[PDB]
Amino acid sequence: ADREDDPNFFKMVEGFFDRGASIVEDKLVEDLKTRETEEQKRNRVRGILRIIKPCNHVLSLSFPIRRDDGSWEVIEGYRAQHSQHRTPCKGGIRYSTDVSVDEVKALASLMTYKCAVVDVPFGGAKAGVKINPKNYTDNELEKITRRFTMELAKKGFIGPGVDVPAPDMSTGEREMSWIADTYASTIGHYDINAHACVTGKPISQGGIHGRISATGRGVFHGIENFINEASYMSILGMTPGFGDKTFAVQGFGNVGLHSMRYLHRFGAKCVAVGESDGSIWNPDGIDPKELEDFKLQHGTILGFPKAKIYEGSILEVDCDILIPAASEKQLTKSNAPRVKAKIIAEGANGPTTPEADKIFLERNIMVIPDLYLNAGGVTVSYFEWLKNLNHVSYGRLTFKYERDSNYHLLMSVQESLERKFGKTIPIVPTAEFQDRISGASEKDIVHSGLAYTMERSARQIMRTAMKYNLGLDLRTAAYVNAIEKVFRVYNEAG
Amino acid sequence: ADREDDPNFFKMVEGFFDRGASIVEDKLVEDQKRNRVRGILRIIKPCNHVLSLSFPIRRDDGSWEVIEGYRAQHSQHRTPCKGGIRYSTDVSVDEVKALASLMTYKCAVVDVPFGGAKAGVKINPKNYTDNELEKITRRFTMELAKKGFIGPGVDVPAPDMSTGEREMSWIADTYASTIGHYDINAHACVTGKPISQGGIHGRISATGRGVFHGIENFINEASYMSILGMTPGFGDKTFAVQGFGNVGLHSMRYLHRFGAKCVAVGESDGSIWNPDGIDPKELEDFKLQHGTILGFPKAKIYEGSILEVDCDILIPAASEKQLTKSNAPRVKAKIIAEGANGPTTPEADKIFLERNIMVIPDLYLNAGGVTVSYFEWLKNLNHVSYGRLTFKYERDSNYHLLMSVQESLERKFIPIVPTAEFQDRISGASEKDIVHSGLAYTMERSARQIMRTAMKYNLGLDLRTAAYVNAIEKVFRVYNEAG
Amino acid sequence: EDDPNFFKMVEGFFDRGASIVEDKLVEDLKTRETEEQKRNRVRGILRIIKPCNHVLSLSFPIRRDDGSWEVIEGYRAQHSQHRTPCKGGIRYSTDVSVDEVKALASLMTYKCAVVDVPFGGAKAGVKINPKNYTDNELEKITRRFTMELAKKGFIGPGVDVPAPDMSTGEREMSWIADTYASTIGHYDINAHACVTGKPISQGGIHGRISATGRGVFHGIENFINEASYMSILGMTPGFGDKTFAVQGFGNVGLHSMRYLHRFGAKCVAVGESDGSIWNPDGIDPKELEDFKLQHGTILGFPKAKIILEVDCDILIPAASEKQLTKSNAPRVKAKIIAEGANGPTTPEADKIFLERNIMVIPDLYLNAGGVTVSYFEWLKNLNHVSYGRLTFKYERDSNYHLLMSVQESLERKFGKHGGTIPIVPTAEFQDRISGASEKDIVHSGLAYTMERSARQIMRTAMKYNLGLDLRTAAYVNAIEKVFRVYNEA
Amino acid sequence: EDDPNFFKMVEGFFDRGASIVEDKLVEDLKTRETEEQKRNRVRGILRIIKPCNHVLSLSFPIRRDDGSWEVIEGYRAQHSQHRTPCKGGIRYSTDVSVDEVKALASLMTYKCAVVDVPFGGAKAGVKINPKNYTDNELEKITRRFTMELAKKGFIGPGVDVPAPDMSTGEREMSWIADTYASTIGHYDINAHACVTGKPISQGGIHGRISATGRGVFH
Ligand SMILES: Nc1ncnc2c1ncn2[C@@H]1O[C@H](COP(=O)(O)OP(=O)(O)O)[C@@H](O)[C@H]1O
Ligand SMILES: Nc1ncnc2c1ncn2[C@@H]1O[C@H](COP(=O)(O)OP(=O)(O)O)[C@@H](O)[C@H]1O
Ligand SMILES: Nc1ncnc2c1ncn2[C@@H]1O[C@H](COP(=O)(O)OP(=O)(O)O)[C@@H](O)[C@H]1O
Ligand SMILES: Nc1ncnc2c1ncn2[C@@H]1O[C@H](COP(=O)(O)OP(=O)(O)O)[C@@H](O)[C@H]1O
Repeated sequence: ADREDDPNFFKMVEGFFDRGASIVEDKLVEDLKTRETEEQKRNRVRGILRIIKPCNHVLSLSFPIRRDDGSWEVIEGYRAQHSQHRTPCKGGIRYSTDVSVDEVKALASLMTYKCAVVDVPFGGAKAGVKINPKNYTDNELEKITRRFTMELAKKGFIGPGVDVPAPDMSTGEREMSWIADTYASTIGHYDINAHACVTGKPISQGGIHGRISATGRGVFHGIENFINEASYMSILGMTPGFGDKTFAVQGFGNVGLHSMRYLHRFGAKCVAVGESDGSIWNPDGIDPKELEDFKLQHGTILGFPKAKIYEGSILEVDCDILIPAASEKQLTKSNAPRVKAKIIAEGANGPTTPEADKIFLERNIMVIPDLYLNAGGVTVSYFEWLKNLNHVSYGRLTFKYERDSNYHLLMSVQESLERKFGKTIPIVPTAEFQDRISGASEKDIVHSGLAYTMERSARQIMRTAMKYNLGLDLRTAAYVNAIEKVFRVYNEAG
Repeated sequence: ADREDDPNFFKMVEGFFDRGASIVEDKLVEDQKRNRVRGILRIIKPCNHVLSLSFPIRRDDGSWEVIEGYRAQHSQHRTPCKGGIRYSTDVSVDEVKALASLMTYKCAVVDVPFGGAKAGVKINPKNYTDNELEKITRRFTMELAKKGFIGPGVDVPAPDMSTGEREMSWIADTYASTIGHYDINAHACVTGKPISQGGIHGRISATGRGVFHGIENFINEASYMSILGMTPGFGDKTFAVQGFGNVGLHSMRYLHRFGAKCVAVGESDGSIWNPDGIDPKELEDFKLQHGTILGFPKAKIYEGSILEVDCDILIPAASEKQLTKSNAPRVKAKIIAEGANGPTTPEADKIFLERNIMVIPDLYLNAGGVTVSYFEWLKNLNHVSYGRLTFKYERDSNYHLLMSVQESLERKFIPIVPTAEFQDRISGASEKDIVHSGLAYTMERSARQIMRTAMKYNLGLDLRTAAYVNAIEKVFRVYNEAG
Repeated sequence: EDDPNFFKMVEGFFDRGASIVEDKLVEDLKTRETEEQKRNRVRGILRIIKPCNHVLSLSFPIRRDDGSWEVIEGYRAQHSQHRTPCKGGIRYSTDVSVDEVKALASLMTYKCAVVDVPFGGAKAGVKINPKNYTDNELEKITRRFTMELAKKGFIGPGVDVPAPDMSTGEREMSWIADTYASTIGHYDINAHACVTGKPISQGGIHGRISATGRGVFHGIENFINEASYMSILGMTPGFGDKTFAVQGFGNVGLHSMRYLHRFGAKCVAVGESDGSIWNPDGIDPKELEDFKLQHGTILGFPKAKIILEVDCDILIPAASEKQLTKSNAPRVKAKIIAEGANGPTTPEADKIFLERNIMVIPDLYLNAGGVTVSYFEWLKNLNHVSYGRLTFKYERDSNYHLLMSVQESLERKFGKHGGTIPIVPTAEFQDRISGASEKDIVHSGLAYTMERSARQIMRTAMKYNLGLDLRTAAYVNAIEKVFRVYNEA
Repeated sequence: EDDPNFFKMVEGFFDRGASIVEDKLVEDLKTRETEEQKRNRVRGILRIIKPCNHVLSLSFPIRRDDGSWEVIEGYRAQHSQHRTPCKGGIRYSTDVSVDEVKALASLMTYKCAVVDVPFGGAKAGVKINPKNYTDNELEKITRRFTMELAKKGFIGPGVDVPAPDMSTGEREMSWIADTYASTIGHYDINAHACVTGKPISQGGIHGRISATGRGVFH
């Protein structure tokens, strides 16, 4: 089981909504410009906040599967659609015996608010199939995936304009490919956008370039947008920028490895890396390429030659930035006063308890919340869906056009200078620009789309925080920002 | 709350399936082979789909309210699904799942080609105005339609004791105006509709007439009656009805019409008794002017149920647990006719089997409304009332037959005219007569099917197990022969 | 039907009927509302019913056979959707207008309601004179008009089902169905139900050509067999010893004469556009039809002398023209006026007939047999089978088994002494069994429809104390039915 | 735009323009036809372009906030379908007429063609004075009018895309999109493209408020 399977995490998400809804309520009635009495206005605001909170639809399924040995098995599955204020719905599919209707409902609500902070036009959704994937062959997993897709499609729980699922830590790109293939072959055969019914697909099936590193890149951009803001950094007693900064990552998965790599690339020194099985530490620095290569040949980071065996988690290691990148409860009321980092970057869902949040606010520690920082994969999910709607890879028709314009601009500078100083002044691209031009592909535009989203959303969260004088309570600002946006869609629709 | 809201009634339905499935299992393999039979029985048992909804409603005072609702579709072996909608704070997902499964087996015993379904909206209708009940009904219809939980060929809802024909009219009107606007059969998305909206004639008494026909089919079978020590027919028979709603009143009026004497009538507030007989028209008129049957001049008051009154036929016509292990040995009736769902516990069933008391089960006896539901759905598909083009044709053929007999006899040797009863049948011929014949035929065919199933498995007076086995055999064959 | 005064008539008939039902509708309401709110609901619903809900005006191009282009103007009004699909004819005439198409659509709503045909009213008009176009150009106009209606929800088996008119026929209806089924309704299993009046080879129904005439007979028969209404007119029930006169010897007039004569009524006079004939001893319909088929006219008929004021019991205006006005209404000698066509009696003549105790059976009911059979054609196309196809042989065997049972029972009762008692069908029954086809079931459906609607109109007239004002009773009956659909929805 | 003389003006502008292009259009025809048949094609096509192809007149009920019912009269003309969808505003005014809606639809066809906007012209009018109605009643009118247009092919992302007017605004456009996406266009991924002039929170575009003024400058 994960932190996302924990019933206490579901109560947390509900509490974050309740806190945010009570803060926006008073300001929403003032901004209502409708020709109603003040009593009608408050009823409308409270009424809409009451509609937003619960999941609109939950589908429970029972479907048969014939095992490879010939015996039959009844599979139990569910999918919750929290909100339709934005269609289609969006959300992953978990294959786990630890799934429940309450999990699927809470994670669907979390997805609604996460999409709203990063301006992704989808309501939240979440599915769960109550099976342990380790107990099934690839053929049986395909049968389960294809039949589950069929039952969701017949009831409006999968479709390019209805609900677009995605993979999870328990599911992958091959299962997403089977979902799209089943939908396009049967229910969505007459739909030109049938392959946009699901994201996380392989590149050969309509997948998007830049999906594997989307979350890690989003964690970097999120830290970057706050670490370059001198107003927030002066409050933490630090200088802006990644230079002369130290960081520690708890969880060396795909998000842990990618964050570690991009922070290192910008001058930040990794002093410690934590894993499910022990931790490593080096105050002089840990190279991400050397550590990734070690883990790929030994299965673990334990025994890394250029680091010491640190006992337990690295949450209390002396660093500037702490990055919880694993889906588990890590920061609690007992270890929050022992945290030595000034910035806590949540690169996973729910690593900090509400009691730890309170301690961090008292200690002037900035927590960049999961609702914002863990939205990179969600942002590139949106771009994959758009790519399938577009029916073309990003930049396909404009890369060569841009390249010729760049050369024409450099030639114009060269000719103008030769004319001004008389007669050669060669104006050529740098080694880095030439490499960008030669290797120009879809991933560069997806990375750009993600960087712009994390930057625009960081400023939105900073503005929402300064409006309600929340200071370093970025989590409440992100929830208030999400609830304000969802409220306005319902209010202006009638 | 009702007996249909009780969690113990859900366990009962599950137990009836488990009992029936273990009995058919051995005979199904005869007709790797045991894996297919057990596998299909494992697929049949749980509900395939359950939809949970949360939808807003603006009250008449201006305030908003979030309404919680659900709809379960137990089976799609037959499409569309079919099942009522309950408006009650006592509804639950487990209720809606168990009642959907009950509807799959009930439809199968009466050869109604629908999978089972059931909906529930967690509200107390007494706390809402008619305008608010319309808002709830129309929004619930919209949310079901968008997810495949209402449609002429997908899922056809119906009313309940908590809902009526006005709500069904709103469902059909909302569906035909929005989601099903392009569907020629949009008005077939729901049954229990008023006549002005595509409803069928003969829907009001459908359940009551089904109870009468169900009883009549066993009461006129001398093989079953000799085992109970009785003569066939309703003549010289006595009966008692527990629950004087619409089913109890109709069943009382129909048995009386055929010679059976009503010795006792039970109600939620006390009961009345007269060994010489109670007239149904006199009792109905008394209740319509006083609100209760208490104080009826031609009967004596009794504080308690009539379940232990000396009679031949006992008719539990109210949806509540009445026959339990404590009062089952005190029952003096030889036939127990279940006019409501779940009035007898499994422990009482066992006592009745030991005492040679025949229990006509609810799965069969309470399927008259479900049968005429099928006919209303067919009427909306047909887009014409039953008999509209053939009544006059039949009348002319009958007159031509009588004229042929008259002419042949006058040639050989004489007015040949219809009887007063036949003339009245011809003159008053309307849709209700075809619906009544269709219901009587269904009840008669299903009774013989249940009798043959009971004789095939040597079940004797265990008609409930026979009805469940009959239903499971039919549902199994659809899955098995489809692949 | 092109006359603006006829549109004002239909509007006036609605206004008269709506004011009569208004008081009884509030009293019959069982809703949880105040009395002032219940009155607002009744007037509000009557205000919704009166005007046409939708009117579509079209402009579409046509390439003439000479190569030149022409812009054709057309319209279709759907008066009501309380019952879907809509139903109504298509007129090809330069005299069509939006007001015509709106008034005739409203008339069709009330006509469908009195005979329990579940369709809202509709009417289309294409502003062209069909005599100025070739068959190829008429096909082009028909197919393009069908396309423009289909794209806007003005034709479809479950949306709007058009029909022919006096200006249009079965070939045009066939082109409508063929255009719809080949393009917009290609994926519809019921595409051929998008229009009625089709030829038999295209899904048409048997019994369509004589539908109006059979309905005119059945409408008369249902009031003539009612002793209560006949005692008020000083007559005995039944067609025996009854005399009748028919004004207009077309398909309706001839058929009405043919069926009335078959039941004992004696035709004393027949009127035509060119003169009239008269014989108090009787005129044979078969002899008169054969004479007209070989001479083009009824003038010079040997068994008659060379008819609204003729002494008879039943007067049947069967031609679409103003015949009964305030000037000749006091000279009418008939006790029953059977309107076999639209608008033969003015409102002033209706008043005179009510004062003189003359029963006028209204066109809204009596001239609705064609509409009744149109519903059956639409049903036939939905059924995808002809009526009786699977049951004629079954019924025949049951009839023989019944006669055999009577024969065996009598031979058993009277013994061998006496002999065989053959029980065989009459010559008429044998002919019915041998020639059993769809038209016999369509004729049954029509007779039952007229019978049931006659009793409904009688009950409405008794409910509102209208007496012999059957026109107001038919309009009130139609408005009550349309109101109840809106109110209970 | 309510003035009958303005409608005659638009008709006169078309007649003037059509007579000028007529002579040059026959020369540019490269089809294998006779010169007389070439002129028949040009004049024939100009005769098709001039009138509105479709005009829908509606009568729909509305329950006022006081409980009383009111029958609302409305219309929508689609001048041309040479480019689909059609495009055009909705006016809420007691001064609207079928002739207004037809002339302004034709004006929109030619306006879209000069700015290479691929839409045919369209125009709607609802015969009501918005000042006499509450916001709740204006929402009821807007949602019911949307329903009646959608059922007859007079609103849809690929059929006819309405817009606001000086008498209507972004809240009404939001109600149109919400009604269409909830009922008739529920299965359409592009349901929110059924109308323009929407608020930003409902799919509106940035730069819409200053669009006419900027175009006047440009
Ligand atoms: N998931 C969402 N829920 C609610 N509102 C949203 C959501 N995503 C975006 N919005 C808001 O809807 C509006 C759409 O604006 P637009 O300019 O089209 O998109 P964006 O600026 O997000 O790229 C913005 O105000 C945006 O903040
Ligand atoms: N709800 C049901 N589930 C399973 N089988 C059914 C159901 N209803 C009917 N059947 C069976 O399906 C078959 C249909 O037979 P058919 O003669 O067409 O209909 P019926 O005899 O019931 O009028 C029969 O064997 C019938 O018993
Ligand atoms: N065109 C119509 N408009 C309104 N009500 C109608 C119309 N046609 C029929 N009705 C009524 O609707 C109801 C339908 O009853 P039903 O028994 O299904 O049909 P019918 O008896 O006409 O064959 C009847 O009360 C009938 O009078
Ligand atoms: N509303 C319209 N009606 C007719 N032709 C149009 C209309 N809008 C654009 N066109 C023409 O159609 C062609 C489309 O050309 P294209 O290059 O695809 O578009 P554009 O140049 O307008 O961006 C052009 O010749 C353009 O002038």
